[PDB]
Amino acid sequence: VSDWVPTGAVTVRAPGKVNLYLAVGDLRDDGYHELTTVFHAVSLADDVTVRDADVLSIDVVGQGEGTVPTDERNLAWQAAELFADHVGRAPDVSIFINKDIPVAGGMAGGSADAAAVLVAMNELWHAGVPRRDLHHLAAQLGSDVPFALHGGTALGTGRGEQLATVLARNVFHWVFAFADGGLATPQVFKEIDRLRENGDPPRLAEADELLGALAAGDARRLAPLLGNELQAAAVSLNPELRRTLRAGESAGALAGIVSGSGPTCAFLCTSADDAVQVSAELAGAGVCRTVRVASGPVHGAQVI
Ligand SMILES: Nc1ncnc2c1ncn2[C@@H]1O[C@H](COP(=O)(O)OP(=O)(O)OP(=O)(O)O)[C@@H](O)[C@H]1O
Ligand SMILES: Nc1ccn([C@@H]2O[C@H](COP(=O)(O)O)[C@@H](O)[C@H]2O)c(=O)n1
Ligand SMILES: [Cl-]
Repeated sequence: VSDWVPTGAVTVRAPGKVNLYLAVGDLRDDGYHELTTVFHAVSLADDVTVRDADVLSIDVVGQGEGTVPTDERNLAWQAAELFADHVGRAPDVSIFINKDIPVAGGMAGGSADAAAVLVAMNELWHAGVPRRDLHHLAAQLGSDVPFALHGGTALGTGRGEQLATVLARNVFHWVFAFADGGLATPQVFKEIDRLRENGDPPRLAEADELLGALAAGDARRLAPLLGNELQAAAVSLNPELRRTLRAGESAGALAGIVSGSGPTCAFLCTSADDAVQVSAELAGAGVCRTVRVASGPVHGAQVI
């Protein structure tokens, strides 16, 4: 009820994600890695207000306010052009991004932004583009965009774009530790390739047991099953992340893991109150930039 919702605008919330499970396979023909991941959408979201305008524009507040490009480099720019081309219209809209999702943090914030734009423009124009086509467009924009449309909890395969919804039969309570800087996703995938050239480090087991924990609604069962094969790459590049993980664990978290390609650390807690406690101890531990509490699963990109 603090969202920017001027008359004639359409405002869409799209959530950040954490990978509860991320197995990384072979580098494909197309230059991407085959993935098996369980995506999970959390209450740390971006809020995107789109309006008809005389030209395409982007403005950003919140996370990355100084920082995030507002020209063609922005994934929301690309999304606006793509959606407009799909519907046979010029991308004549102003896009305002109120960001809580960290920049370059492994929570797919730009992908949330791009997904929101698709949904917002469809509604703003009453363009009638069905969910399956919005999904195809999202897939063109990037691997994490379709999940940002989809929300909830989901098994991503292929590059991450092919989604099968899974049951997460509870509210799960999270603490996120935002890092001092960011990591470039391509560098983290390159780094896992490099770590596998050097040795044969351990791979995750099948997702079966983790999926069963999720379907049971059981955070304590789930915690030790969480895992992310990019975590070794992210900690290779940012060694300090081990201190962050150790601190959140020692603060009371059931489990900590790097989210995605990092450097955000995610901490699964047993209750809301437990996360209150863990987040406080962690902010005073001197190990990360800033801390958040969040819950999941939440809905995918949705008109507010
Ligand atoms: N709307 C946006 N929000 C944040 N970063 C953006 C956006 N558009 C383009 N970027 C650029 O993309 C990179 C960061 O993207 P993002 O913040 O989505 O990383 P991420 O959240 O780690 O992505 P993923 O976890 O899906 O790989 C930076 O190079 C940044 O300049
Ligand atoms: N499945 C995936 C997803 C992303 N990536 C790496 O991350 C980069 C960004 O991918 P997206 O644009 O799909 O987010 C790719 O160019 C690639 O280097 C990958 O190598 N395998
Ligand atoms: Cl979908």
